[PDB]
Amino acid sequence: PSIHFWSTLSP
Amino acid sequence: QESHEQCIQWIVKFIHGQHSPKRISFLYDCLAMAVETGLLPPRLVCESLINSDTLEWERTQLWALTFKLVRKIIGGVDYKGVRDLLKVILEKILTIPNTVSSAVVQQLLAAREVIAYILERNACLLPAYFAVTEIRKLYPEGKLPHWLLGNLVSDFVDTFRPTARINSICGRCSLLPVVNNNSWKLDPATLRFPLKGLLPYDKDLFEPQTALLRYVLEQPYSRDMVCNMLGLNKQHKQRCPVLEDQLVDLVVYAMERSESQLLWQHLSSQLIFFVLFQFASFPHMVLSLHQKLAGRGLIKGRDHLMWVLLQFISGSIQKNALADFLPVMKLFDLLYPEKEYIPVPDINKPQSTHAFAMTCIWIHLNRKAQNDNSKLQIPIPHSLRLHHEFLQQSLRNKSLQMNDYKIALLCNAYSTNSECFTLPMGALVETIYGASGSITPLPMNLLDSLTVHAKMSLIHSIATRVIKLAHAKSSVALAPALVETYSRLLVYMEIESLGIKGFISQLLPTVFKSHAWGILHTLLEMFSYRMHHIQPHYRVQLLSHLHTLAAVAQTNQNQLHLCVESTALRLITALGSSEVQPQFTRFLSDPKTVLSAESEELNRALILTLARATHVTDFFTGSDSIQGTWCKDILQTIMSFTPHNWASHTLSCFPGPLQAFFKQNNVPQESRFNLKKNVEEEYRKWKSMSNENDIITHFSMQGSPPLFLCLLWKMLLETDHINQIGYRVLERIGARALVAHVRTFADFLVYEFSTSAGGQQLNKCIEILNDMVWKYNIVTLDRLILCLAMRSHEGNEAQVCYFIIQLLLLKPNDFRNRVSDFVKENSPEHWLQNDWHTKHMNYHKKYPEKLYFEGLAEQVDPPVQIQSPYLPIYFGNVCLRFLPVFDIVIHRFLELLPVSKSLETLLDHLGGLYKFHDRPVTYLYNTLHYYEMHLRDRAFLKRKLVHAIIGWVPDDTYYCRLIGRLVDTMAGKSPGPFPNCDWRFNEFPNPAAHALHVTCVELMALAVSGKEVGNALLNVVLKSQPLVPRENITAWMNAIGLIITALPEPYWIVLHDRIVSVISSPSLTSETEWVGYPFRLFDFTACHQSYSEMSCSYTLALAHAVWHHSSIGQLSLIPKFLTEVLLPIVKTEFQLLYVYHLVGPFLQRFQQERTRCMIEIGVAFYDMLLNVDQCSTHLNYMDPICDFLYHMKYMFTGDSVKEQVEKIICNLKPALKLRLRFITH
Repeated sequence: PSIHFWSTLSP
Repeated sequence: QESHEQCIQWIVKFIHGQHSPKRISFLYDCLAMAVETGLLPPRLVCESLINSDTLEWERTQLWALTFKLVRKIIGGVDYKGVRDLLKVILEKILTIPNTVSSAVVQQLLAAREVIAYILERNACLLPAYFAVTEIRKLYPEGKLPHWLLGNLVSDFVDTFRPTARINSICGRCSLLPVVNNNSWKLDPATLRFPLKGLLPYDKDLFEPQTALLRYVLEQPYSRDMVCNMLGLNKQHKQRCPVLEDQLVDLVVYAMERSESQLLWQHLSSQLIFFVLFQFASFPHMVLSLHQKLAGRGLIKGRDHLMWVLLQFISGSIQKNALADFLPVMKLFDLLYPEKEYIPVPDINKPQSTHAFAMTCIWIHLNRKAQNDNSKLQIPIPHSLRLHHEFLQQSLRNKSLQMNDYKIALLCNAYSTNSECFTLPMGALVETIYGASGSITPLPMNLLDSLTVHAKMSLIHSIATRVIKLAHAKSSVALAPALVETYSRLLVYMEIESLGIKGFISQLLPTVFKSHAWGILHTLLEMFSYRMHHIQPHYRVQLLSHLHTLAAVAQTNQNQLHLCVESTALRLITALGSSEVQPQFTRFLSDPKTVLSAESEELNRALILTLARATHVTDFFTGSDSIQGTWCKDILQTIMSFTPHNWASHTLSCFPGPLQAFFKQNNVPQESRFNLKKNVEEEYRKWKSMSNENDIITHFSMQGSPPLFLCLLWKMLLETDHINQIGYRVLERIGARALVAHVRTFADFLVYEFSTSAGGQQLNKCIEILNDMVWKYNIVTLDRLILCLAMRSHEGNEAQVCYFIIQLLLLKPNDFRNRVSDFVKENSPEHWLQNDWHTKHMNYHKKYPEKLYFEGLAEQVDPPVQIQSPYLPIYFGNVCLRFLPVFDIVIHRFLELLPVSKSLETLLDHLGGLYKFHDRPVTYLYNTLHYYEMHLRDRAFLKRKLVHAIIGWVPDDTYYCRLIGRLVDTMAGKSPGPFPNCDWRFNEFPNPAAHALHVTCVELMALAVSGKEVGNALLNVVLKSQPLVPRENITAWMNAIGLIITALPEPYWIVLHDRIVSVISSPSLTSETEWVGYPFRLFDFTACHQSYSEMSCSYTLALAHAVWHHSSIGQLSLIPKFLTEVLLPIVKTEFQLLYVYHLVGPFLQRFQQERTRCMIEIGVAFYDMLLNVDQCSTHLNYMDPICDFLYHMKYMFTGDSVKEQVEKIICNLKPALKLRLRFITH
C-alpha cells in the first residue's frame, strides 16, 4: 500500500 | 562547358606558378582585358581567382594583384553572387594573424579596397541588407572586428540602428502580463526574446528575461503558462538548467524576503510540479542552492526552506534512490550550525510543523536507510535530540486528542513508516468516518499543516472507502464530514494524480458502473457546490460524462435528472471567455460528446455562452462569415436534436456570423390557434372518458403532443381539484419526458395571459400557477422559470412572458421567505465553518423539498401513498439552484427595454442571493461588456446591478489612483492595494486579475462616455501630473494598456485620434532640417524632451503598450485605419518614419495570425512612400527607409505582393528607384 506521487486510485 | 571552370582554374594556377612579378602582372592584365571584353563569365572568374588554393597572405604580391583584379572586374555580378563573394572574402580575410610585419601591410589593403567598394551605398551592387546580415553572421554582437577593416565594418553596422529601432517595441523588458489559467514566448536556451533577422538591436534585448520569468513563476496556477512560455512539451526529460536556476533564485529571494503560508505552499507546489515532470533534478537544485547560500550570513528562513524540501522528500522517498537526497545533510550542516540543543517549539501553533521539518527529514532518511540496509547509516544529528525524544514520547502515549498539533506532527514524521502511522491515522480519520454521525470535518488549518504524503494517504483512504461502499451496494449514506473533508482535500494541485484526475477518470465511472445512484448524487452535488478551481479540460470532460449519463443508463428518476440538469447548466454557464475555443476545438470531430439530445435549455445556454465569449474576445472582428470556424459544426449539431428559434431582441445582440447563421435555419412555429384548439380537444376528450387504463395509455403515450400540463391547468381552473387519474398520468409520464410538457405549457401560459382581461382574471391565474409550483409540486420553480425565459416570443408576448416571470417570483411569499431565511442564517465561506450540516437540516426541516408529486398525491379523494426513497442531500437547495436562472433572467430583462423597471424591483427583493455566487465580479464584467450599447443611456440601471451583486464627473486624481492601484498590485507591496485573499477558493487566481476586473467593472459602471474614460486614461500619462513618478512610466503605460484593452471598443478607439493628433503636429510637420536621425523624437528615454517631442515619444510608447496587450481581433482595425485615415495626411518624411515606428514591430503578430492584414499594411506603406516622395523635394533618410522595406520583404512579406507594388515603385524618383530596384525580383 505504498502511496507516492506516481500512484493511482486503480490498484 | 562542364570543363570550362576546370580549365579556367588550371590557367589560373599556371599563371600563379610563375615567380617573376612583372610576368605575373602582365598575365593578370591580359586576363583583365579578356574579362572586360566578355571572354569569361564574371562569376566564374572571380570565384576561381578567390577560391584558388594557392592564395595565402605569405604570397603578398599575388594576393595584392588578385584583389586589385577582382576590384577591377567585380562590377558585373548579380547580387546573389555578390553576396556569396562577400561571404567568401570575409571568410578568407578572417585567417590573417593579428601580428604581421608592417612591410606588407600596405600590400594587404587591397582587400580593404574591394570591401570598401562593395559596401558603398551609392553604387548599389547589392542590397545593404545582405551586406549587414553577412557581416553580422560572421561577427556576432560584441565581437571586435578584424583589425584590417575596423572602422569600415563598425560604421556600416552602425548605419542600421534606425532600422533595428523601427523593428523594436518601446520598453518591452518592463511589460508584464496577467496570468490566467502567445506574445510572451521566450528562448528555452538563454531566456532571450526571439528577434527576427540579424540586425544591431539594443543591448537590453540580448539579456535574459529573468525578471519576467520570476514574475510569472511567483503567481499561482502559472504552471501551464510557464510551460507554454518556455516551449516545454511533456514528451521527454528536457531538464532545463535555466528553469532550475530560476527556481533556485526564486527560493533564495523568498528566503531573503522572509527576514506567508500560501506563498510557501505555492513554492512547494512549483518545485513539486517541475521536479515531477522531468524538468529539474532535485539533488542538482539542492547542490546549487547550497553553493548560492554558502557564505551568505544571516539566514532566518531555514525552517521554511526545510519544510519546502520535506514536501518533496516525504512524497518521493518511497521509490527514489537514497543517494539523491544525501546533499540535504550537507545543507543542514550549513544552515544549522549551533551544536548545542534546539528548544522544542510550542505545539499549539501551526508553525510547529515547520519547526520540526529537519527532524522529519532525518526520520524519513533514517527509515529509507533502514530499508535496503547496510551500505551507509545516517546518524542522529546532535542538535535534534529533544525533537526526536518529543516525537517518540508523543507516539508512546496512546491517548492523544486533536486540541493541539500532535496528530499533525506525528503524521508528518511517521508517514513513510507503516506500523507507526496507523495510530495517528486512526486518531485523525475515525472522527470523520464515524447517515453517519460525523458532522464536523477536518479543519482547514489542520489540513494546511499536513504534508503532501499525509494528504495523499488521507485521500487514498477516503477514495478506497467510497469505492468499497459503492461496490457493497449498501444503502447507508456517506459521512457528511467525509464528503466535506474530501471536497477540502481536492483543492491541492500537487496531488493531481489522486485528487481530481482520479476523481473524474476513475472514481465517477466506477460509481456509475456500480449502480449506486446515491454516491453518484453526493459526488455530483459536491462538485457543483464545493469545487472552485477546476482545469477547463476536466470541466468539459465532466460535462461530457453528465450528458451521456443523462442520455443513457435508464436514470428515469426525478432527483437524479434534476441534479444532472442543474450541474450541467452550472458548468456550461461558468465557462471562461478565453477557454471556450481551446476546450471545444478538441471535440471538433465528435461534438455530440459535449452536446445534448433533448435538453433544449442546455443547448441554448451553450449558444448564449458561445455568443458572450466571442463578443468579449473579439473573435469575429474583421470577419463576416461563420464557415471555416470551430462554431459551425457545433451550431449545426445543436440544430440537430434541437431545432429552435431566437427572439428578435435576444438575437440582435449576437455577433454578425451568429446572426447570419440564425437568419437561415429558421424553424416553423406551432400557431397559437392550433395550440388552443388542441388543448380544447384534449380536454373535451379527457372529460368524455370513463375507463382507467385507456386514459392512462392514451395520455401517457410517447409521441403525442405534450399538452398534459395544459390539461391540468384547464381542469383545476374550473373544478379546482385533480383526480387520482391525473396523478397516475404524471407518475407514468416521467421526469425526462415532462420537460417537453413544461416547454409547451410556457407558450400556452403566454398566449392565455395575453388573451385575458385584467384584475381578478390575472390574480386567479397567478394564484393557480403558484399553487401548481408549490402546493401541488408538479414542476420545480427554477425549471419552470428557465423554460419560460428560454422562449422565442416577440414584443407584447415577450412583455407578457417576463411579467409572468416577475409575478411568479415576487407576488407569493414562498420563494421570498426561503431566500430571506437562507441569506440570514447562512454564510458563503464554506471552508471556515463547522456546523453547515446543522444549518442545512434546520433550513430543510423548515422548508421540505418535494420532488415526487407528494402534494398532488395527498390531495386526492382516496389519499395516495408515495413510497419512493430519497437520495441523500448534503449541499444544495432551490435557492442555490436558482442562481444561473436568475443570471439568465437578468440578461433577458436587460435585452427587453420596456421591462427595465421590473429589474430594479427584482434586484431590490432578491439581490441578497448573490452573496453565494461563485463569480459575481466576473458575471458583472461580462454583463457590462456585453450590453454596453443598451446600458450606455440607462446609467441608473447600473450602480443598481453593481450595488446589488457586489455592494458627477470624476477628476484626474481618480484615474491616477485607479491606475496606481494596479501598478502597485503588479509591483508587489506588503500591505497591498487589496487584502490577502485565498486563491484556492476565490474566483481570481491573482491579485492582478482581481484588481484588473474590479477596475474594469468600476470604470464601466460610471455615468460618463467611453471616449471620455479612454481619453482620461491616456491623459494620465500623456499630460504631466503630480503623483505620477518618473522612472516607472513604462509600468504605468503597461497598466493603462491592460485596462484599456480589457475595456470595450468605444474605450480603446481613442488611440487612433491621439495618433492622428500627433501626426498633424508641428513637430512632424515642420521642414526644419536635422543633423542625423531624429532619435529623440521617437525615444521616450531622452534627456530633455521639451513638450512636443515628449508628446510624440510618449504617444508612441503608449501605442506600443496598448497594441502589445491587445488581441488579434482588436489589431484587425489597424490596416483599415492605416488605409483610410493616415494615408491621405502623410506628406513628410518625419510622418513616414513615425508611422513605420508605430506599425513596424507588430508585423510578426499579423504574420502568425492574419496574413491579409499584413499584405494590406505593406501596400499602404508603399503608397505612403510614394506620396512622401511626390510631395517632398528630396529624401534624406533613403537608407533607413529602404533598409526597412528590404527587411520587410525578406522576413515577412516575401514575394506575396508584387503586382500591387510594381506600379508604385515605377513612379518613384530615380534615386529611390536605384535603391529599391531589387524589390521587384
